[PDB]
Amino acid sequence: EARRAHEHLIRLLLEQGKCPEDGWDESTLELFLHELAVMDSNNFLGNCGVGEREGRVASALVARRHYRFIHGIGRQPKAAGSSLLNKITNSLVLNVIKLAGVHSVASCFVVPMATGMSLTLCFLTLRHKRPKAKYIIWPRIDQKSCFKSMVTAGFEPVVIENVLEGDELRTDLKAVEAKIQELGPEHILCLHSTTACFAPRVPDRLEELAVICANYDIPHVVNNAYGLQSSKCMHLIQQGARVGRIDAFVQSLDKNFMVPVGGAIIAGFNEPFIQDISKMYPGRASASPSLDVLITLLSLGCSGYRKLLKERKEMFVYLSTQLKKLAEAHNERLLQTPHNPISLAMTLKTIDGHHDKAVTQLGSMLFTRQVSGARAVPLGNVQTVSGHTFRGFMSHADNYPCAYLNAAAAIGMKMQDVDLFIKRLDKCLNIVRKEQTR
Amino acid sequence: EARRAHEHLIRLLLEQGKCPEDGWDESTLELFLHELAVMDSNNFLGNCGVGEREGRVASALVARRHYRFIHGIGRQPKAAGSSLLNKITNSLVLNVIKLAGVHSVASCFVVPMATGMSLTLCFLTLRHKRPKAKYIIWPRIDQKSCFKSMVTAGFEPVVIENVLEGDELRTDLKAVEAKIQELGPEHILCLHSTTACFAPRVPDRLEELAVICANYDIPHVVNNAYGLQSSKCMHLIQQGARVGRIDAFVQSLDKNFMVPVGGAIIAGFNEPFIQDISKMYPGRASASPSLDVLITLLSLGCSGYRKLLKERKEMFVYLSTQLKKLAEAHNERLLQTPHNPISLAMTLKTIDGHHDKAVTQLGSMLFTRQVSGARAVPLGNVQTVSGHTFRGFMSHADNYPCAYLNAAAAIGMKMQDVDLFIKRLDKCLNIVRKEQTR
Amino acid sequence: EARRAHEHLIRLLLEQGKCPEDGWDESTLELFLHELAVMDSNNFLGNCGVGEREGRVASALVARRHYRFIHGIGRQPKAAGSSLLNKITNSLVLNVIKLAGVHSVASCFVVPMATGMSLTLCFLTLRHKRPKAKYIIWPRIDQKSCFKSMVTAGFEPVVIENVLEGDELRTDLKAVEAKIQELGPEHILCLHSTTACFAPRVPDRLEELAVICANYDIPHVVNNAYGLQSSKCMHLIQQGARVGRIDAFVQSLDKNFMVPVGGAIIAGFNEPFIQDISKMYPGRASASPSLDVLITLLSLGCSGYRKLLKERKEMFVYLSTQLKKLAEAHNERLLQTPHNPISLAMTLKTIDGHHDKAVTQLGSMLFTRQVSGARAVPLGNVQTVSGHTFRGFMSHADNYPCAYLNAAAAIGMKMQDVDLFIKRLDKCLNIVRKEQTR
Amino acid sequence: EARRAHEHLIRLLLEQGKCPEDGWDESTLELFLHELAVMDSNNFLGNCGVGEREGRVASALVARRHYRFIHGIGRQPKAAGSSLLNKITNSLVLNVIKLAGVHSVASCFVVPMATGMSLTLCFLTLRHKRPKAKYIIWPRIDQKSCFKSMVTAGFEPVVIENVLEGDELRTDLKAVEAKIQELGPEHILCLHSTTACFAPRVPDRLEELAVICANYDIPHVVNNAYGLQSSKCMHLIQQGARVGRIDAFVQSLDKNFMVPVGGAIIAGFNEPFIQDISKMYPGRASASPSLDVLITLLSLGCSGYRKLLKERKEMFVYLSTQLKKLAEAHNERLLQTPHNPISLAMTLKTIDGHHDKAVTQLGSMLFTRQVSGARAVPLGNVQTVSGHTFRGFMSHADNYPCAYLNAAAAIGMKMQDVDLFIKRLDKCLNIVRKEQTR
Ligand SMILES: [Cl-]
Ligand SMILES: [Cl-]
Ligand SMILES: [Cl-]
Ligand SMILES: [Cl-]
Repeated sequence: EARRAHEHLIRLLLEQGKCPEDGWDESTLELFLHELAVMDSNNFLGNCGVGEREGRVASALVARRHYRFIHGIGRQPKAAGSSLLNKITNSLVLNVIKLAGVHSVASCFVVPMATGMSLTLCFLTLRHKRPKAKYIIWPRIDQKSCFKSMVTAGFEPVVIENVLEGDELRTDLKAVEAKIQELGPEHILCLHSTTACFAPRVPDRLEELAVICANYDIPHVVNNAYGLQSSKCMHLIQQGARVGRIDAFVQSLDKNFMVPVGGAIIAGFNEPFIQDISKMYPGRASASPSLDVLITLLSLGCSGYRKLLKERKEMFVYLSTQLKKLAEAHNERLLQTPHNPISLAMTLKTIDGHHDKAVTQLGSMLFTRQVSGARAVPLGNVQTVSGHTFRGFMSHADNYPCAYLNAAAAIGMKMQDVDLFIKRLDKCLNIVRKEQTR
Repeated sequence: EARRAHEHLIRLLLEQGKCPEDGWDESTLELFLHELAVMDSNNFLGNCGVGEREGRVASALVARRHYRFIHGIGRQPKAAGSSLLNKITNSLVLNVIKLAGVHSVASCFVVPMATGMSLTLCFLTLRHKRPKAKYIIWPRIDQKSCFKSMVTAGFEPVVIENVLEGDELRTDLKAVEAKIQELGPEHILCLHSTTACFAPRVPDRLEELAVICANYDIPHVVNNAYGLQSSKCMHLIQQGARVGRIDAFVQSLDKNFMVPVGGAIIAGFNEPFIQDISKMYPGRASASPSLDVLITLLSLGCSGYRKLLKERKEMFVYLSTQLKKLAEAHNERLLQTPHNPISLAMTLKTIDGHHDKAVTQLGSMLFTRQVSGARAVPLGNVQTVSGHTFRGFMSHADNYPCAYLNAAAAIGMKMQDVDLFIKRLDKCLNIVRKEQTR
Repeated sequence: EARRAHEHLIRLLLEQGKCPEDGWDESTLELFLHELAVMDSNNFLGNCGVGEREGRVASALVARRHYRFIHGIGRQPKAAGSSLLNKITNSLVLNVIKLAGVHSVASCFVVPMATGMSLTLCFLTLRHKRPKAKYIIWPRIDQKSCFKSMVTAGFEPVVIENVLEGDELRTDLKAVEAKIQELGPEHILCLHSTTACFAPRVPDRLEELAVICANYDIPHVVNNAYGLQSSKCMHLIQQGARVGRIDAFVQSLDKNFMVPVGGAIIAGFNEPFIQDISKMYPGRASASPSLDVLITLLSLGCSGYRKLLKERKEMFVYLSTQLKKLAEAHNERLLQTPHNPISLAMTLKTIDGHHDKAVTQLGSMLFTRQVSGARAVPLGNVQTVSGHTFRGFMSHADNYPCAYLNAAAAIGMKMQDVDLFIKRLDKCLNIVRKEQTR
Repeated sequence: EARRAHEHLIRLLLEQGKCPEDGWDESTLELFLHELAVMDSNNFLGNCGVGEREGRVASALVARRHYRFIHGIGRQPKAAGSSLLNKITNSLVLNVIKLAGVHSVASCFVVPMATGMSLTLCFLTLRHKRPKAKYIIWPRIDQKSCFKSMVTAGFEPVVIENVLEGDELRTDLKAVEAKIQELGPEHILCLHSTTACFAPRVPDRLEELAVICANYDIPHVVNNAYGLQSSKCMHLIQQGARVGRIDAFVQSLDKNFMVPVGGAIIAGFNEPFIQDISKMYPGRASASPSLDVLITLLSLGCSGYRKLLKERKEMFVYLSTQLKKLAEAHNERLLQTPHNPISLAMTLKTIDGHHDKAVTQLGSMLFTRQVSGARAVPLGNVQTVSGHTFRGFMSHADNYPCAYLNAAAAIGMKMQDVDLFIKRLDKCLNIVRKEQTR
């Protein structure tokens, strides 16, 4: 019987909480969602509501687009279907974290805030654990949201400059320890490290930082914003947890799962602590990020997600081979950034140094040609963000040797993304050089 | 011409940013949304994306249900359509705040966090303005999210007990000032007052608190979670701003606009300050709450929203008349709470005092009968929430004179909500009394 | 339990096949549709298809918009869900025919052809019953589809001119009988009469025609295209069946049920005959009309449909009162057409007779002003349709005394339809008269 | 600019009426559909409607699922958007007919009836051209809809038995001519031939029939129900038109385009004649089939459709290779039917002849195992359909030599359709043989 086959799939999901190997048909998915929504009190046929939060909906377009899930999520029930939705979604995500390369993950939850505010929530929770602490030690990465996250939480970021090793910018482990000793471990809220990042920065030395955190008894929060899509980044987290201390790692829903911006996952190795972060959240929250990742994971299944991850690696190879060929044809080179598995950079030395803002102009030319996501990084940008002045802003160092153009192979990239980029970049560079050579 | 008529409506919205008097047809609305989405780079036909946040979507169900808005909202652009969506939505909401009764509002923004976290954001911003402050003075209201909001922000709530005046619980203005003097104004982050609330508590004495805040130079943040739907609550805020100091007022999207849980509006009278709160938010955020309230307001228009507000007042009268008749028929009474325009309470003295947990049982019986939102409040509940032990928890006082049942006429209530509630309550009370009388 | 309440509604529908008194919520409706679609083989999870009609769908937009019903309808099964959909829909429609005023209806079915082709199907079936017959006797009504229906079926229409009685055009019963006698009853395929029609024609004298058909042993097919919405029209059919012979009556889905054009209902009093018409249909047919009327009737319920019918009568009174006031203010009059319960006409004598095509111009002016559905009927139109030349075409007579403007109160009409029409008509008439009076 | 790129695609479609080489994004498609719907009067913001067919819609679910196209299609305008929809759709389909292999097609139109009723419409039109004719000469194919089509139209089918040539059943050209001479050409309405059909019948000898029709001056209507997906079938039609007479060819929308059952395309080589068939249709008709094929073709583009056609050929090879291997492993054989490009048959001699209804049982076993579309054809079925008794019904001959199982590779078939079929068939045959061998 037709209906029993759908029931079987739904039952296997409910009982184990695991991502199905193969993706569900849309029919099964919508049957499931409609069944869950029926469980929420706002949807009961016999319901009468006499409170201030009844999940009433004025617009049919709004009700429908959300599959009639109106009550949001929490951490007798007013929304039994939404609670089941939350629980299942968190189970699927824990599973996917394991699939992605952190097999020893203990606990996780979706929070419908993006990664910056999600990091803030971790810091807000740590405040109560460490009431003496005022500082967050942070290996520099020129991205405003993660920097702000510390200031928003009410802490003083201690910016640790990176080391130039060949073309790569890497964790200055000695500088990290020197600041710990200077300021006093009891005065440090946590170390706040970062995995996936713009080349030529690479993921932080998490093994070594984890040892430092263990030894000094300082919490360690990892900004894994877009590292979940990378088995290399995820292995770093796993290894870090094996050899030292990692208290939480945070990742974007949109960047790793191809869903709208708005949600993140907070995960860790100590269940009581991760639950403490969740409990620190005041009030109900949007169910929309959770619904998006639930639909996506059930539709892809383990196989579909694994396929995307494999395809990302394949596209990274393709982008790298194509960008290196282009670069060399224009007497540039691909920066040597073997430790960055997602992001890469070619030099822009041939257009830089003419005192004409050509590097910045190139970024603009790419944008006008409907290339999104490229970063043309010039030398000497100065920018002040929330009390800190960054010299060499965009380059994660005060004195990076050259200007460069940064592109990345993130999950969902297609051959046409690479091919169009290369075609357009070639044209733009030819235009700039023509203009510069009279 | 057909198309020009739609264009006219869209143009009038874009140019002025005001809520249309009469609601748009769905056709016009969807034309508009499709046009905005086209403006976002992820939707360009000629786009190639080479970054880590390209707004790629794996599931067609996810893409469609969000009208192809994937990039989220912020405070060259990657998402021009989403930015316009954000700007328009905030304009419409400012307009509606004026319509609702705070005509002098200067600035506001939708934040896709619910009201508890939105209050936290206000507190997080005030930390930087007042680095010496550790305390938040807070007239007691037994609701976990707003209490937590203070603790989550990293501040110590100073719980001010309420005064019993007749049947009402009201602001203890003398106790508020005594704590200000005891602790020192410079040590107070803000006063955190509350408008709409469970009867028999009533909205705080905002005029008087505003004078206190002005005189002591202490910020004043108003928890207006579900007060926007009440012209009486909104007038209180307006008057408060006229006679003293109010720095921010926060309201729920779901409770005042009949949309899913997940978003709130932060509003105030000083544009630089409100903008400072917005700037304190790290990173991009979900566009989903904004889209929901945009669809809702364009669909209702000013007239449709005004109608809902009028209907709410009419339903409050109906609920009050019906509940008083029921109460008196069971030898109970309607508590005299004229200062609460949304929430009301009947006594439960006839079932209380038998040492059998009958009051709590009644709440359970109502819930099992698909009555949502009623609160059966017994005497003597003790609960500890985030470091504070509340005696008489649920009753907003240690020693409220009697047990009671609390129901409310919130926006969107229907006659059947009242009628079914009354029918079911009558039956439940008859059952309990039968059991108690052997 | 929430789910059981939905099940109860679905079970009551499946067991009895009756229209629910009150309309279902959308949630219940979509649960039901999803459950039915699951029953169709194209939707089985374990299905493999090795035939030429597997219900495969290339576009997700197409699959979704049809609720995954792909197999169409017929009169072991490949589409058990679609067959149930067909059966239920026909049951609901039979019920509604009774509600609408033909209580003695025996059998009916939805056919996804519009009313003209549906009449053709009746004629095609009668051919086999009456192989000697070549003629269809037809009281004139100037509407191309019903006229064509006879020619398309391969029969010769015998056009019976109407009688002028006061302002009304009515059935010429003597002319009908004279043609029967002249041509011979055995040579007449059927009499083809019409109920709802453009004023000042009125519904045919069905009682008297039914007696004629009974006495001469000639089938009687009633064109009830838009009469189902009228209890007066429906009573005429009922009475006709009581006092004489009516073999089939046909009505539009779109005109009586506010759904897209495309379907009709064939109904009658002799089940074997109505089933013979259904059996005459070759092959599978679209399920889309049936799905539309099923969704509509379940959503309205008996109460919602009854309400629309009552509202139509109320709007007819309003349109008549408003149009008479307008007419008289312009020195015109409302034609006296008490026997037409839907359609009415005001005279246009004041603009006619200037040899300037003013009547036709008025129709054009109304159309340019976004008035749809009005008919400005001039004198002296000659048009040939499928072998017959109609003099006075549009007026259902060769020599109707005056030009007129025809408007109607059909199901779903709103006060604004009347008010805008009246406002626009007033302006147009003033313009024409100004132009004509130099 | 983003919007201009969509406009470009829409403009190129409107100006030329051709299928885009590459498929449109959904965004472009929905923009286009919303724009067309805006053009229909029921959707005008300023519209007032005072007629009986205003396209009013009671249910939002119905309005939305049809993209607000309510007025249907025809052959001043009430539905300018629907008329454009009809015109464009017919243009795209003409284009696709050329792509599919009838390059010389002159005219075509979508009719929202399935293929049986569409053939009826052709016959109904021919009646008026040939008022003396009563007979339709028809090479036998055991399919009820196409047989009925002739009877429904009011004509007497003259069933021409097929010739056994090897394993194939083919057109008996001599028998066709003998009947023409016996009955008289002037008494023949048309020859009604068939292309795609169940093996071991093969497509009719259209070249030879076309010569016969030309020479005798008898119209020729081709039942191309599921031949459009086959370049071999389409070439036969093209060649037939080149060497003789073909007046119309009819094909299913669902079987060739992977859309819901309900529509067909009537096409031919003489524009006035094809237009005469269209003009014979009385009244408005559903727009739903046209919308489905429009969405499908714009979404696939020429490339996507070409790909499906290529994939069908590839799947036919796979099905044939797999079914032959299975058959031979069970001591059966694949019937030699090289002239049938879609349908194939393996023998069932090993289970036949035990007087136990095993062949029919096998069909039932396959059906119970969720194999759809297989046909287990036994010897000796007698069935009477609309006045004709077919001996050997299902086998297209009175005395086909053996029982067989018929499977087909139609458009949209997947490898899993073949693989599951083969796995299930193997099991079923093993079960039957076990039962038969005690
Ligand atoms: Cl990797
Ligand atoms: Cl109020
Ligand atoms: Cl009536
Ligand atoms: Cl082929």
